[PDB]
Amino acid sequence: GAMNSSNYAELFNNDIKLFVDDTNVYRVTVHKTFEGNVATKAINGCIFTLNPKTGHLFLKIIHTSVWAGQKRLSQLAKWKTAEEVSALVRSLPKEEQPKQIIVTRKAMLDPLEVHMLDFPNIAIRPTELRLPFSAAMSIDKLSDVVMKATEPQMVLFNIYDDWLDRISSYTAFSRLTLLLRALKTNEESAKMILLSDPTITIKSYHLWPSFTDEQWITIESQMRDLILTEYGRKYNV
Amino acid sequence: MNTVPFTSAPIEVTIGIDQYSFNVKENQPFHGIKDIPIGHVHVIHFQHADNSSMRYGYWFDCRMGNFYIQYDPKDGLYKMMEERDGAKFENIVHNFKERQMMVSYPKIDEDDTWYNLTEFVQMDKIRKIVRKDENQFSYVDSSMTTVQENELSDPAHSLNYTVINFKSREAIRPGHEMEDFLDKSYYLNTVMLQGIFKNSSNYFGELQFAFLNAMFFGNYGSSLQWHAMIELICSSATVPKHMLDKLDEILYYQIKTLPEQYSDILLNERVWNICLYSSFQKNSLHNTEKIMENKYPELL
Repeated sequence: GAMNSSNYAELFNNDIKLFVDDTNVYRVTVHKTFEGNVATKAINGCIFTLNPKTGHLFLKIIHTSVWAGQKRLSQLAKWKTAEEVSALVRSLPKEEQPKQIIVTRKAMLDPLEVHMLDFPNIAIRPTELRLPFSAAMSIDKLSDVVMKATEPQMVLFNIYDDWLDRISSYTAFSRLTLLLRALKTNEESAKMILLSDPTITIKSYHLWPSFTDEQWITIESQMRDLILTEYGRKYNV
Repeated sequence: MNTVPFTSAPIEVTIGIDQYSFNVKENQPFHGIKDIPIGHVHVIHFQHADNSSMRYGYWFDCRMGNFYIQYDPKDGLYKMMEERDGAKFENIVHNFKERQMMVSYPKIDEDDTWYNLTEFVQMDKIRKIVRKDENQFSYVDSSMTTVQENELSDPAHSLNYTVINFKSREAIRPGHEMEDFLDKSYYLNTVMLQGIFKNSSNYFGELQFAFLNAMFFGNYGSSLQWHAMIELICSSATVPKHMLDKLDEILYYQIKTLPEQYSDILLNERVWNICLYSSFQKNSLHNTEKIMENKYPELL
């Protein structure tokens, strides 16, 4: 069934599963034409496919060339997603193929279902959580690699850097989703919080600063404060 | 003109023949239905005054033999049976008619309704959906489940409709995932018409037989089947012109004939709104759409 607050700990059991977020697959800028009409221009996008237990991220880069001469691109984007996720599963050795795939948007169920027909024992699931995976392009290193790509390309990352050496998956996922929720609500403030201190660096093989344990507490508190603030502004409360 | 005599009517029952029906009182001297038009299938069906559950009935064709009804006080239902002794049967039938204990199949001469609802239904096909090969007629009731239903318990009592499933390998060619799911032309025309049904008439025949089982017995899996077959056509961009015209006719008479008070369970809101308003064939069912709107604009 759908994934929600009740069955949240299932993400950290030993059943391999992946989240797929398609929100950054089909990205456009909207602009005016010489004649005064609106046109779009597509930029490179990415499928965000993430094992929430291990942090392994399969960042499939969607090169603008995919869209060339295609109609109904928003609808195609969902099938192209599903095609690429399916090929990702086929590429994995049997014992690594997921038992579940949780799609963050319900419109992905049928496209993925159809593309996964060869995998009847992989359960495709929706979720009721409002996960912030759309802010993934707010992670500087992920947006850089997407925007620089000149062809389709899969780039593998651990989205937890080395956190699991010291915390659990559950705590690692909660940090991840708090960082991304903040980036999503106020990117500028969020990034300020993360880099304000020049003496805390990002390792070349990491995405996030090398905070100590105490510095992460202060960070996480600052991110929570940011999120609560923005909420009263939006709603006047 | 053919006759289906009844031995007796021991229990108070509502008897239907095709779209007609008559109330019969316990031990009323009712002894058959006469003047049944040759050339079509027919269905006799029953609903006991004391159990408005389990509507049941028998598909038959009088060209395939002499059939009569007989109440079984052990199994508790009216059973269809074949009389092989042709002389003993004309005898029974003539005597009952002389004593005028038989109702006449009440066909208005202007009325093509039954023809229209059974145009493509052929007894030989029914007997492949309802497998009971020692009898030339087929029994169906309210509660019989379909082969598709069973997969998701007794096979001898199943309705072996052709399984249609839009999210199956059968329906979807590898490499044409998106194409085939959005445009079911290949599933309809190659897989189902050319492959399984062979022609449009057997397809339309199963579709009409499913509609009738839903209407007459409230058989839920038949309704599921009738709706699937409609949707398969409406969701194909490429359908022969002759199939579309005939479909609009088929559905028109089915919608026309449905009891008005049953439209809530027999009509699937999604399929109908998708077929009539969203599908490739939105503009190809002019009569079905006109009658649906003027009779059930609520469902839409």
